Amino acid sequence: VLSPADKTNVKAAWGKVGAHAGEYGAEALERMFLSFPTTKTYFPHFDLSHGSAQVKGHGKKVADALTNAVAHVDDMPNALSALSDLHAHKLRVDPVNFKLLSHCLLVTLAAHLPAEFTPAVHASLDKFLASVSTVLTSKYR
Amino acid sequence: GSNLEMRLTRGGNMCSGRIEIKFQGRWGTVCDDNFNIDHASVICRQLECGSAVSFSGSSNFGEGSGPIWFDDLICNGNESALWNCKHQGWGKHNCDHAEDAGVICSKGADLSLRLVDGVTECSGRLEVRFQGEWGTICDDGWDSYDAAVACKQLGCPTAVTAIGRVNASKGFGHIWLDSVSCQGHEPAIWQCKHHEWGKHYCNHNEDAGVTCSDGSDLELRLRGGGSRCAGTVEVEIQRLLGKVCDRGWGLKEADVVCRQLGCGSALKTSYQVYSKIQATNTWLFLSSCNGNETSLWDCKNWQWGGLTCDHYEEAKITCS
Amino acid sequence: GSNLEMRLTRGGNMCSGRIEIKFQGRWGTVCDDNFNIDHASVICRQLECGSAVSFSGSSNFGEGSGPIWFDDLICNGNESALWNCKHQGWGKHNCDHAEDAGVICSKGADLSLRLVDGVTECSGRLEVRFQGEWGTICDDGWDSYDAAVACKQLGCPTAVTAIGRVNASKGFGHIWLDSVSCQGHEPAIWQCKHHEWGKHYCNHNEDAGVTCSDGSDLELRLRGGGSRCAGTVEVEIQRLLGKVCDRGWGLKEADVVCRQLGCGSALKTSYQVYSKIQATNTWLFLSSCNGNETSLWDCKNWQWGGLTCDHYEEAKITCS
Amino acid sequence: VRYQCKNYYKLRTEGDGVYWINKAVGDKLPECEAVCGKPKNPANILGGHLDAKGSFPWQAKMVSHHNLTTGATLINEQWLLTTAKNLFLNHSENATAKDIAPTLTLYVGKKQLVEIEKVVLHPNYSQVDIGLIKLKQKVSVNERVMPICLPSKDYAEVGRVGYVSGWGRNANFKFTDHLKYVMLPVADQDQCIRHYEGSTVPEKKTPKSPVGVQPILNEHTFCAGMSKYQEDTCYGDAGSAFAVHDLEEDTWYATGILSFDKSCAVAEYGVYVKVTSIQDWVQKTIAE
Amino acid sequence: VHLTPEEKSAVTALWGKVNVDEVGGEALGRLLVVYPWTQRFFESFGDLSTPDAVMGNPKVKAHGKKVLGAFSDGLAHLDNLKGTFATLSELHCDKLHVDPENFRLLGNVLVCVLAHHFGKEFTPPVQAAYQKVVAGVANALAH
Ligand code: HEM
Ligand code: HEM
Ligand SMILES: *[C@@H]1O[C@H](CO)[C@@H](O[C@@H]2O[C@H](CO)[C@@H](O)[C@H](O)[C@H]2NC(C)=O)[C@H](O)[C@H]1NC(C)=O
Ligand SMILES: *[C@@H]1O[C@H](CO)[C@@H](O[C@@H]2O[C@H](CO)[C@@H](O)[C@H](O)[C@H]2NC(C)=O)[C@H](O)[C@H]1NC(C)=O
Ligand SMILES: *[C@@H]1O[C@H](CO)[C@@H](O[C@@H]2O[C@H](CO)[C@@H](O)[C@H](O)[C@H]2NC(C)=O)[C@H](O)[C@H]1NC(C)=O
Ligand SMILES: *[C@@H]1O[C@H](CO)[C@@H](O)[C@H](O)[C@H]1NC(C)=O
Ligand SMILES: *[C@@H]1O[C@H](CO)[C@@H](O)[C@H](O)[C@H]1NC(C)=O
Ligand SMILES: *[C@@H]1O[C@H](CO)[C@@H](O)[C@H](O)[C@H]1NC(C)=O
Ligand SMILES: *[C@@H]1O[C@H](CO)[C@@H](O)[C@H](O)[C@H]1NC(C)=O
Ligand SMILES: [Ca+2]
Ligand SMILES: [Ca+2]
Ligand SMILES: [Ca+2]
Ligand SMILES: [Ca+2]
Ligand SMILES: [Ca+2]
Ligand SMILES: [Ca+2]
Repeated sequence: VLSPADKTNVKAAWGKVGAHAGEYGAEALERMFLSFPTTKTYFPHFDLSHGSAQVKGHGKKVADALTNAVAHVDDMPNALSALSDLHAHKLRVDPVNFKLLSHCLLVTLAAHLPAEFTPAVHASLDKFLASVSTVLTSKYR
Repeated sequence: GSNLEMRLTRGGNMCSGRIEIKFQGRWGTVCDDNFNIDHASVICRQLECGSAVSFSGSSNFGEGSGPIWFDDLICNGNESALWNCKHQGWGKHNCDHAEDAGVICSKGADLSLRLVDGVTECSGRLEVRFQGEWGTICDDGWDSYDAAVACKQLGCPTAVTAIGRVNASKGFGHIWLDSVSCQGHEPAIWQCKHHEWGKHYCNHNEDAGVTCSDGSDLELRLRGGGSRCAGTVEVEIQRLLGKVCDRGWGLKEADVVCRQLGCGSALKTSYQVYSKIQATNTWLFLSSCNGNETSLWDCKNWQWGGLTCDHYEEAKITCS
Repeated sequence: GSNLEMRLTRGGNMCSGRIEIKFQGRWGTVCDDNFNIDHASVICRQLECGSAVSFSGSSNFGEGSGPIWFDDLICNGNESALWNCKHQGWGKHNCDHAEDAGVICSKGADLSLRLVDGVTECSGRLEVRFQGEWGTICDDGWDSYDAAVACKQLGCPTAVTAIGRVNASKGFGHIWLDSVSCQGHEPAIWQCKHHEWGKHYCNHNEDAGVTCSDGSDLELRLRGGGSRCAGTVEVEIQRLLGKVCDRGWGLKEADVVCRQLGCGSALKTSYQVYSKIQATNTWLFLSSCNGNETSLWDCKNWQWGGLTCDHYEEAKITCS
Repeated sequence: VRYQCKNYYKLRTEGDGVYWINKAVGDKLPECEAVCGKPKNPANILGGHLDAKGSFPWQAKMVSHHNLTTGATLINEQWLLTTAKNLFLNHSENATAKDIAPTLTLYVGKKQLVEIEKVVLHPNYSQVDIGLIKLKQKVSVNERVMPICLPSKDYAEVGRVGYVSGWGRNANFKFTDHLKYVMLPVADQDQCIRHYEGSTVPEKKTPKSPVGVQPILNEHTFCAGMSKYQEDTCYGDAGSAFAVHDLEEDTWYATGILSFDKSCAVAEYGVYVKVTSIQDWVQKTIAE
Repeated sequence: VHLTPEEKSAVTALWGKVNVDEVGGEALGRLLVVYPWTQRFFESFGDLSTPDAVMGNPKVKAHGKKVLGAFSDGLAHLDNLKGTFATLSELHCDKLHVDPENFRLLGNVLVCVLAHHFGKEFTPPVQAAYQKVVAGVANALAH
């Protein structure tokens, strides 16, 4: 659960992510595809090579979704309702892939924001990504 | 009445907190249903706590215990006590204890505003005092109307009222106000619609500020480009020299600057460098300019400082 | 009473068998619930039978018959009798007679170690005798210290002790001993730290062996490269041909081999073939070693046989 | 002679077992039934508490056709309690219990696969998220397989800590390889409805769940919060019993059956349907 | 599965610059902070409530040093991980009753710590290699 301190840390961390969110998300997608190739089975229509324009655009979309979730941290299920329906029903993405993507997002943020990735901020961002994943994986059946 | 005693619970001081009334010797709360500033005025005047700074209704002061006594209180403001509004019964309510109404009263809140760490007495970080301790304002939702209200409230020029703490660092301590929604006409910054006091997820990097100026000490120029109107935009605001952050800096804002300096349209968002310029750590951040503005100061919500232009360059330009 | 005679029934001799305590004029057994080496050691020191080789609770020693006196005991190891731990109550239990606990003690044990299916009597698959039944040892946690302890125990020149069965096939029977952790000073392989006897997570492909040598019969040459200092690494250990597997075979081990043969450092783990060479079933495996060693035998924990280099390739070298 | 049977079982008869004509009942020849929730080695899912000792013999691992592991709870030697939402995985909303049953796979003990004879859903399974699984033959009760007992009391009083074992997903959203359990305290009911719905009054309730989906909250459910270590139950833990250890008689009771497993760690409370509410129905259903 | 020579070289190159006296303590403290149920196993380590208490704990630092030493030993023996981690897996399964998913969580937290320490030098390729390493360590240390 996201405590007010956790929401504060997440808001600050994503604020300093800032305009680099699109390429942070692209890097996280690249990390997920390399480290965990089983996640590539959900993108059979993407060029999954390094520096792929399609992967870059989808990372931009993912990070925009995460930014909207941070902006609506108190109403994330309503912010991600369309994405929850999408991932859970149309794409049928298994939740383990969501935890893998959350880990790769955390690795990207650690590699790109080392000064601001404190253990408290690491825990807060992990909790926020867990909340996003749970919202997106809930309607999964 | 004559035997009804009410109190304010869990609000810092005795003039703030949940509205709790004693009836049949039981302490019970009041709904937020149909609760507005008139009920808060009745309550604050009833307790001799002054005027009503604010009201709240979602059990923000904690969830109360006991029987909810009132649900739909119709108070027009001039009631001697809360148990004089019409309501709809003594204990009749379609409520929970997440709907307890609380109030914040004038003599308890003891509010005042000030500007700290700015280049002038009328610029810098905006700090509001709530219940005896000073705190800052989150810049979430802080815009030109908020700044205008704050500048008229501190009583010094309201001709141009920018946002953003000009060079002030982060504040310390509490952050009191978040998402202040002023229309520009409110007497003070706490009559405006805003989130509850201290209820936010802001850090002190986000501290709100204003730049109160009588449209006379804002100077803009282009330096480093070998002509008066082709170069890097150098803004001087109350003697503080800075630059424009080129985030959201297209040819619309560029044309606005060129018109302000009087050199036609903007041909290029870059310039042939003739000379170097001084390093200035304070920045000007334009949200979005329509394009037809007579001067850059008339654009909507231009921060003068308070943000970092780290992964963006300074706004350069070449007019005609 | 302090007159509780305890015996071990149906275990071959007096120090091995199923625990059985006489109290209240009747002989009763002990549950295996929370039964570990501590209870075994307590029972073994009760009969002055030495240390505890192992414990058993699957009624392998035979079905019990009588009132189960003990069910759950909390023994830390140092007790003056089994009726001193937190036996959670006398006579009360939740077992049956098939759940009774037995113990094998050092005095009554017939523990022995032997080498089978090796090139010499000093090498082969290591086998350990437990209650008279010969089983094998899993090579998990089997290192040069365990191999040295085994070589010292069996008795034949222990100057060079290598792990891994030499050309030996999968053993059969039980896997009595797993994850042995000797420090090199234990008199025998069973005084070391290891898993509970018979309990393991391995198969007979992982069967541990040992190679005991004085170092005179370990030869290592390069074949197929024309030059004496180029080719595959061919290994002669006890007149047995063999080649080094290249798993965990970097340039450091390559230059160790080059220095052993006396051709400086290593250039590449590949050679331009000059002549065909045959293939040999047994492989030398190099976990890791520092690279400054004057000989390949002297660097730590090299396995000779006991694994197949099928997933990996032969180890090659071209020295200078 | 006297009829007595082995461990984990109690003689089901009227007068002793001395007999072949019995002087008490004649030629009844009693059969002995298993034992309510008395695990050989009792205990003392995002979080930990690895079930190393097999402390929850009643827990069953139910896998659907499309390989989503869920939970079930042995209530007697032949029947199991689960949730209706568990049985309806990979099935139409109009699917019957006749064709749900051949789809399911059930594991008790270590991996002991048990065939399912029939599945019966609660009549009001939209409000009472319960389904009953019947095995083809009675499972053999041992130190790893043993029914939990259905409570004679309501152990759902706020503050009670029951042990929720589970086969569901973990902190990596991976179905757990080993059975786990958490020690969850039952929460204030009003806090739980207010956390999920709006204000515990029907005209002001709103879909306020911190997770996308809404639990089934009514008079037949209670809620247990996360433990002291912020660990809860996640997907696949539904159908697992909120086992309560009654220290008076040292017996384990299925106080609730986990209905809402979508509260992995975001929603503060997992919603358990009260077994005391469904106890009459499950008894009437075992009867036939 | 066998690790390619390039992946092994990347892993070794990045591990050679790892501060063993600090990285293990950082990883264990971050594990305790983010997954607080792992503090259950370290109640003997003293105050572990605040993140600053966990990261400032001398016992957490020493035990993380031991854990990172075990990681280094498994790195020197990547091709034989079940043999090198047999004793530790037995300890964690029987003496400690640590859930195997905690090993995977600590591996992920270690990868996060390595990224936090090495910035862009922790490329997605070397992260994939280290994910293979930590998965092998966790699988060798489990069941
Ligand atoms: C924090 C976690 C995640 C977020 C915020 C997220 C967000 C998004 C967004 C914004 C889109 C764009 C779709 C649209 O705009 O209509 C999308 C699409 C998609 N997502 Fe995710 N997602 C997440 C996790 C995952 C994971 C882990 C996977 C697979 C391993 C996945 C698989 C997909 C697929 C296959 C699409 C379809 C894209 C296409 O077809 O163009 N998502 N997601
Ligand atoms: C994932 C890789 C891990 C490695 C390589 C590792 C390594 C080690 C080592 C070397 C020891 C010392 C053994 C001894 O003292 O005899 C140890 C002990 C221990 N480990 Fe781990 N560990 C890992 C994961 C974990 C996790 C995730 C937890 C808990 C959530 C944990 C809990 C413990 C505890 C409680 C001890 C004993 C504490 C003590 O001796 O003071 N370990 N581990
Ligand atoms: C922002 O700029 C203002 C104005 O220059 C600074 O205030 C000055 O502080 C210096 C001390 O070095 C005094 O000598 C001046 O008299 C002050 N001027 C006024 C008008 O107050 C202020 O310190 C700066 N704030 C920062 C950089 O945090
Ligand atoms: C390992 O090698 C030894 C030595 O070559 C083999 O032992 C010989 O086996 C043959 C039969 O194949 C006998 O005729 C010899 O007398 C044996 N010699 C010795 C010294 O034992 C042994 O069989 C091999 N192990 C295998 C192939 O598993
Ligand atoms: C049960 O699971 C199977 C396999 O996951 C589902 O079959 C898939 O359905 C989707 C959606 O129509 C198709 O795109 C796939 O091609 C199907 N895969 C197959 C048939 O192997 C099935 O729909 C599920 N049953 C439900 C949801 O009622
Ligand atoms: C600029 O154009 C906008 C329409 O986009 C209009 O609303 C505004 O009044 C114009 N301003 C001036 C100064 O003409
Ligand atoms: C090789 O270096 C190690 C240091 O790790 C040292 O202990 C050993 O003695 C050295 N060996 C030789 C032969 O120099
Ligand atoms: C479920 O898993 C089994 C094997 O575990 C496999 O044979 C089957 O195809 C899987 N079904 C689906 C829908 O994934
Ligand atoms: C289902 O609901 C009805 C009325 O809501 C009730 O009378 C009936 O008992 C319920 N079913 C069971 C099995 O209790
Ligand atoms: Ca209301
Ligand atoms: Ca009302
Ligand atoms: Ca802001
Ligand atoms: Ca037992
Ligand atoms: Ca027992
Ligand atoms: Ca092995």
